Amino acid sequence: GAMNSSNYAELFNNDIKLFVDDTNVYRVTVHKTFEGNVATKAINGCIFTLNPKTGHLFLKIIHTSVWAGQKRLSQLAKWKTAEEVSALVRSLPKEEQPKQIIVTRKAMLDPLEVHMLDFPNIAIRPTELRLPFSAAMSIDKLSDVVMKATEPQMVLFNIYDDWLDRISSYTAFSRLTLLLRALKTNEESAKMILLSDPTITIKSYHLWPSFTDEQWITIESQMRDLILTEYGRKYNV
Amino acid sequence: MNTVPFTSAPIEVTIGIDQYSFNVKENQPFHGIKDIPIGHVHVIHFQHADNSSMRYGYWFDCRMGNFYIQYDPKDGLYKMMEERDGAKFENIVHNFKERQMMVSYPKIDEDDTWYNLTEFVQMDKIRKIVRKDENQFSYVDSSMTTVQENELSDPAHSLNYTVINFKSREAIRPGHEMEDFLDKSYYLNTVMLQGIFKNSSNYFGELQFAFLNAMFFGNYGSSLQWHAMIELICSSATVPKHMLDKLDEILYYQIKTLPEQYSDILLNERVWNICLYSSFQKNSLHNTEKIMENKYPELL
Ligand SMILES: O=C(NC[C@H]1CCCO1)NC1CCCC1
Repeated sequence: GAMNSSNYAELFNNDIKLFVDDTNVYRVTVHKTFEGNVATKAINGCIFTLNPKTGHLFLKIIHTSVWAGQKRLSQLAKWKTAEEVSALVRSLPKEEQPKQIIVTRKAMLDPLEVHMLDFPNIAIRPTELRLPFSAAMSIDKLSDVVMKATEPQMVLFNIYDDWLDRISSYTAFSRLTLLLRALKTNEESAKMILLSDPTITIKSYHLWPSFTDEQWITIESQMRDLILTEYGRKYNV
Repeated sequence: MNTVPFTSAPIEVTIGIDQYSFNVKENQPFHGIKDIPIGHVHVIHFQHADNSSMRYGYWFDCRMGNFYIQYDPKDGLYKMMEERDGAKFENIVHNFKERQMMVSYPKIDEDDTWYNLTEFVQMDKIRKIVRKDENQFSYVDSSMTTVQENELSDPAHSLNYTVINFKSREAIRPGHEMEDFLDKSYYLNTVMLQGIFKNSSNYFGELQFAFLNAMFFGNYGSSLQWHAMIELICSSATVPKHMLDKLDEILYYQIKTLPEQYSDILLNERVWNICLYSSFQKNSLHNTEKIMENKYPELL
């Protein structure tokens, strides 16, 4: 059934599974027209498809041309998401195909189920977890490849950089979810914490800075403080 | 003009004949039902006074043979049987009529209710849904499951309704996923109408039979089939005008006849709300919408 706090360790077992987050597929700027009406302008988006055990991120860039001449775009965006996830599964060798796909938003269930009818043994699941994957576009290198795209493109990343050399998938996912929750709550503050000490850089081949184990503990602390600082500023107490 | 005689009535029972019903006492001198209108299928149905779990009956058409009811004290039910000796049967029926030991099918001359509920229902189609080829009549009860229910046990005692599943390869053409899921016209018109049923009359007959099994036996799988066949039409943007107008008439009489007190177990809130207020056909079912809003506004 639903993925929740009670069945959380299942993410890091040896059954291939992917999270699919569709919150950055259809993105718009809202603006006034010359006549004083309101219009939208689409900008490039992305499907965020992540293996939580390996860190492999299948970032399908959604170019604004997809939307041209289409109606009901927020509805179409769920179906386009399901079409592209289905195409990704069919592109993988059988031994790499996921056993389960967990959608971050319940509105993705029917679209994905219908596109995956040919895969009756792949379980399509919701989650009770409130995951911060909307904040993926606060990772500079991911935002840059999305905004520069001139055509539909799939770009592969490991969202954990080399962390799995030193830590378990459980701890790597916890670190990622804390970083993305901080970036989601106060982007400027989170980026300042990550990028303040200029001596710690991001490797060309990485998304996050090259923190030693001790530095990660300090960073993790500063992120938890930010989430509680911001939760204080929000609710006043 | 047709008659279904009873050998006897050894156990107290409520007997239904189509939309009518009457109580028979244990060992009451009851010998059956006369003046049954020729031209329609009929259903005779039973609920035992000592055990309301025993809820069962027989679809028949008196044009297809001479049928009678006889209680079986071993299997503990009223069984339909065919009498092959025409002269014996005519002689039995004449005696029971002369002695006035039969109830009269109580049709009001003005009243087209039964025709309106069975317009498209044919015995030959019933006998394909309910498989017992050695009899010309068909047994249904409250507990019989559908082929679709048995997929999600005993196959020979099942209701062979046409399987409708909105999230099935049959319903969804490769490459037309969003189109076919949000607009079921291809599934309705190509797969179901052209492919399986051959015409709208057979589709309506199955829909009508499913509703009647739901209403008369509380058959849960029949109720599912009735609502699936409504939803498949209501969820199609492209439906012939004649089918929409006919469906409005069909549903109007079904809602009119449903006992008020079973509305809560016989009607699916989600399907009716979707069909009347959200679907492609939300504005096509004028008569149905009006009777539902006046009779069952709580559901809506
Ligand atoms: O290209 C790799 N990762 C994604 C890059 C693109 C921009 C930031 O990170 N890794 C390759 C380096 C050696 C083996 C695979």
